[PDB]
Amino acid sequence: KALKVRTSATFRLPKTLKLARAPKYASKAVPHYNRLDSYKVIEQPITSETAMKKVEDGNILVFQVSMKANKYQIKKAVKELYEVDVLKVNTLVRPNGTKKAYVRLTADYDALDIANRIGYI
Amino acid sequence: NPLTHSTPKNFGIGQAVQPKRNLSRYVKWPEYVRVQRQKKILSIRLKVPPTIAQFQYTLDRNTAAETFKLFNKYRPETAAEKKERLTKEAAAVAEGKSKQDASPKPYAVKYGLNHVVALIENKKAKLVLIANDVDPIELVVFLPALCKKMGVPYAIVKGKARLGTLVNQKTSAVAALTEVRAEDEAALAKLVSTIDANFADKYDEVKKHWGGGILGNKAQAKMDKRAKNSDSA
Amino acid sequence: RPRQYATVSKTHKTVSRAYGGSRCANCVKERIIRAFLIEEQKIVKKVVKEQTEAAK
Amino acid sequence: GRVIRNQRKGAGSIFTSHTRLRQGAAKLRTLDYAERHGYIRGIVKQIVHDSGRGAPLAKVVFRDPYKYRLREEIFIANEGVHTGQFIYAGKKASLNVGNVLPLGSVPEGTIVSNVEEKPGDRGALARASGNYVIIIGHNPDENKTRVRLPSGAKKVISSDARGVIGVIAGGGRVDKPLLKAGRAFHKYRLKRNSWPKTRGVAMNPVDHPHGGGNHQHIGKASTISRGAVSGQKAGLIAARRTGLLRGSQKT
RNA sequence: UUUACUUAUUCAAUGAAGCGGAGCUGGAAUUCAUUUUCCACGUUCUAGCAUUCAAGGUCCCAUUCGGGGCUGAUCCGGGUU
RNA sequence: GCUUGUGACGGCCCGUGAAAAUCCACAGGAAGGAAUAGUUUUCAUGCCAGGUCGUACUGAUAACCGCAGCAGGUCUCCAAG
RNA sequence: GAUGGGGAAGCUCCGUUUCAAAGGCCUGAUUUUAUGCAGGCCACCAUCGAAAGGGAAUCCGGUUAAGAUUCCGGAACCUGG
Repeated sequence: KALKVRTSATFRLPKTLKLARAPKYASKAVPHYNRLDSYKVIEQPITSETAMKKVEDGNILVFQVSMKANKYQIKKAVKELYEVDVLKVNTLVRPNGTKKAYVRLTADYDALDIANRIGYI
Repeated sequence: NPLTHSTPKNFGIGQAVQPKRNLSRYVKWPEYVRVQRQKKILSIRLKVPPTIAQFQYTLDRNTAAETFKLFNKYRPETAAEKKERLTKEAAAVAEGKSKQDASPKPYAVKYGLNHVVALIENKKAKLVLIANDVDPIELVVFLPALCKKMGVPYAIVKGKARLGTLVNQKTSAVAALTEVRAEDEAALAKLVSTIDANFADKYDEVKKHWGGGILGNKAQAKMDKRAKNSDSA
Repeated sequence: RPRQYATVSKTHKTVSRAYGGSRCANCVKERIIRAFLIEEQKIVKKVVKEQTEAAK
Repeated sequence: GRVIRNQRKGAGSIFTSHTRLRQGAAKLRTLDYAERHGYIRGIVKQIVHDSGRGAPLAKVVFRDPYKYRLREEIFIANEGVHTGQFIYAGKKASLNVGNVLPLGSVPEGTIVSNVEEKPGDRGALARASGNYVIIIGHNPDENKTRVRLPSGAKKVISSDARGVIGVIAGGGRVDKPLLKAGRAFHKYRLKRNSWPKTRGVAMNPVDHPHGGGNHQHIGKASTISRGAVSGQKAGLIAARRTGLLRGSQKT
């Protein structure tokens, strides 16, 4: 009989049915626990003389954070651990291969009464 | 009625960007399409040997069904029925104590190129069905040759997929009967006679006839112009 | 600057006339003139050539 | 010894062509279907200079015969072609300069440039400034055309080969002495690095066949055979005669 | 020595688009009954425009809001040239 | 006046002096729409977020390269009377 | 500089659109609903390659022992939603 009309001078690969995967078994049989926890993003504070001057003056918290963290994790982690709101986060990798974070709280919170709550002052 | 006007456009060389047409002639097919298309092109521009061109001549449409009504009655037993007989045959052994002779003779279409060649050599064949579509042709080029020298009538019939379902397989490339029920010799005898006049009786002519050699439309038309132009006198 | 044409309103980037923000006032006039004269010349050639063939 | 300068050119490392500012591949239009039976009209948008050659190029614009598209062509401008002209490309196109016509469909004695020598090459011989082709005689049956090349050669090519009627713009570009080393510096800053040329006789024997010796001289014949190999072919290749050109071409 | 074919092999082009044969309408031919052709069979004063399965004609549907078939745009051969 | 930016011109070339991402405009008319009610987010105002790595210092008759805290070498910006 | 391929005994060489079935965006249809299914459009074509090329948008004042067009105060603009 008559063939199908093909207006083009080309012939391309037809679209086939592409199934998904759910083969028989899990890749590792145990999904990994959270690698970068809220307790691993933030290790410890910086209580240096320069850092402490910042605390009472600029409503800033100076923290030593994980090298693998970013500013979203730092903002969320400070909220979880300390029940305080972060206004901004500044990061710098220190010349000893570690990350320092300048965590500024909103005017609702004062870092003076929070720094000694942690136990360093 | 009056708001609709008549545009009709002019699709010639210079105006009216062309309409969509069927360019099926002008499709560059994948390489696998071209190679199989040029597979049969090259096979008919060449002088195919005389021991071939026994093929490309096949049992006609009229006698295809009549040949295939007879073979289809004696279909080889399927797996489902074979499960039924053995549990019945084993049961007949238990109390009937028959020496594996509970069921009667099986009547089925024979096949298999190693099987059929032995049947032809032992004169145990009376009609052979052969497929023309063997991709390696050497498997069958001798089959019309065995059948004549022994004296067996054969029918080169179209289709492995149709000789396949007769065997409940995909391809068989061969099919035959060697012993038939008493009520089908009347049908078999005249069926054998028909294929004789096509394949058996005409074999000693096709032993000297070549095939292919046909040219393309653009090249067959060329000789037509050349001959008739020179035909003027 | 080319990126700054995205934050600017439409009235700063085109003029009212046809082919407004793209073509000149006189160039738009030129193709206005040219289009009319030879869409009227074509229907003059169309009737002229049909007269010549009809005579024969 | 050492491989010589004409041997080092085939590595194509620093002896390539300079092609940053070259406009494009200045070819003819394609022979799809609308020229073999009719014509198609085109417009010249701009005629521009080409870095590397001394002949201007034209931007000829055509309408796509199969899509709502405005496919544009890069031709070598004929002297006389002007911006805003109309260009006709087909078999029945008139005999006017700027039109693209086949050799078998133009009268004997026609001036044609940008001429394919196999139908469909989109461009071939008579490309350089002030160069053209002339038809000598057609052979209608077993269709062929006899033409003369800018070198003065007679070449027979397929009757359906194409070519723009007229002569390439920019004729006489070489009648002006450069007068200066640095003028040749800019001529070849954009062509290729085949300038300047240390003489081979002003060399050392390791660096050239002609180098060495207490005086600057060739030593042996500078006329070199065809069968000579890479390294031996420096001088006057395959020369039939030499000296000063006394007499006519005698072709 | 000359010469002939295309499918092998070799060369070049395009997103493999108009190839081959024949057919509907004819400027110029002698038909010596009945037609044989070169081929004719949409574009050239002009730097505009040409895209929406093409508008029109026609046959259906289940009305609609519209949808489909043919034609407009000759047929055949799948050999991209 | 000095330095620097910019404009309109002129001279010069067998030299005529990059590419893309991106951004806008135009032609075109698919579709969507109005009355007791619709539409525009190329108008204005109002809301949220903007990750990663770098950032100190010298840049040279002492932080660079010359066996060194070496009369050598090492690209560039600003330039008072 | 992968790929499709072609060489090379071979480590590897050619070659970047090449004799590839080479790819993905808008809108629908159902709101058992995932996107199967209505459709049309698209033919370019891996990627790497410039802290002096191209390029969205931040300024002033103050502040340290040592940092700021990055902190602080004020006042802005851009992109995305």
